[PDB]
Amino acid sequence: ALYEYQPASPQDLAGGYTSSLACHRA
Amino acid sequence: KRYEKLDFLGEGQFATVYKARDKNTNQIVAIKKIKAKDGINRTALREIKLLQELSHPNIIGLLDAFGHKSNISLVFDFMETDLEVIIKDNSLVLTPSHIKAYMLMTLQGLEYLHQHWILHRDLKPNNLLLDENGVLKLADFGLAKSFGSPVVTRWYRAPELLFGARMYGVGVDMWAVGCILAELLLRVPFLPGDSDLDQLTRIFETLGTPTEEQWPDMCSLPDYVTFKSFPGIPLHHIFSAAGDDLLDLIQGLFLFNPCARITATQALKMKYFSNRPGPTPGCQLPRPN
Ligand SMILES: CC(C)c1cnn2c(NCc3ccccc3-n3cccn3)nc(O[C@H]3CCCNC3)nc12
Repeated sequence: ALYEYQPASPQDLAGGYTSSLACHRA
Repeated sequence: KRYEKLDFLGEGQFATVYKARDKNTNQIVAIKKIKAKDGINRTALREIKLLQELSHPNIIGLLDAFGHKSNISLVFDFMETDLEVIIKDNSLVLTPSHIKAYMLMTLQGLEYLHQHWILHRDLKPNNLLLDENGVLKLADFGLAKSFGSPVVTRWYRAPELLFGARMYGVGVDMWAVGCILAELLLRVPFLPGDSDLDQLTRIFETLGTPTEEQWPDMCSLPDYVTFKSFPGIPLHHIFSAAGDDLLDLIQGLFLFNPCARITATQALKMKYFSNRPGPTPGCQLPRPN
């Protein structure tokens, strides 16, 4: 049974915080 | 207060765990009783506050919390085993389907967790618990923290965390999910470091020292120390039994750029999971016996 999917400062950027996460959260 | 104690299971830094029975329904649960004058332990309160807001089959469910003055016990669902015991048992064979199933359950739980803006931050095989029906669950949310508003065992710590990242996203879980994956493929800790220097040394000797193209602004992390240019063993030499799709999944999880590192959703969308063979059903996953 094959699986199928179902539905900032440079420091933050280096860590993975892209300033779009906050906007999407807010 | 209606739970009877049956078996003692162990002690940790924060609490002691006992297998217990709900007298009203004869259900098996795990009671984590927290072992000054600051009140209830902040780890217990953190787990309570996070697990009250979450409900997914691949996240450990907080069922109750009771206690006396400044002492509290947390009632979770009872999990039969963890992924560390699965990996360390030489009598168990970890076929590609089994690895895919563990990967899929971990990533689905992580996708729900990250969608609700919570980072686990303590992902490792002993924190990936399995039950008698094969459903993996993220557990030990004493380190979990909400993310989005402007850590991890050393072996599974992401390089950004090892390099001092105060602010970070889903990658710090994703990297751990990579390491667990590698530990599933090798039956041995992929990057068993000693200090915060030796861990990065092993990471860079195995996967290659990242450069600015592979990880921009890597030098802006607070504890950033630059190592030597290690070529890094090719991924198909380390994981000689890994297929091309599995190698692509590993490469995505082990990208040094956390932004470029695949999130849980796009990891779930990789062809490795939709390729043949499909992940084995949870009821057919190996049991450590
Ligand atoms: C995370 C919650 C509190 C939970 C739910 N279930 N659960 C088990 N179940 C048994 C178990 C799970 C994983 C590995 C081993 C065992 N085990 C069975 C018999 C003896 N151990 N152990 C521990 O915490 C465990 C792990 C280590 C700390 N004390 C016991 N915590 C739990």
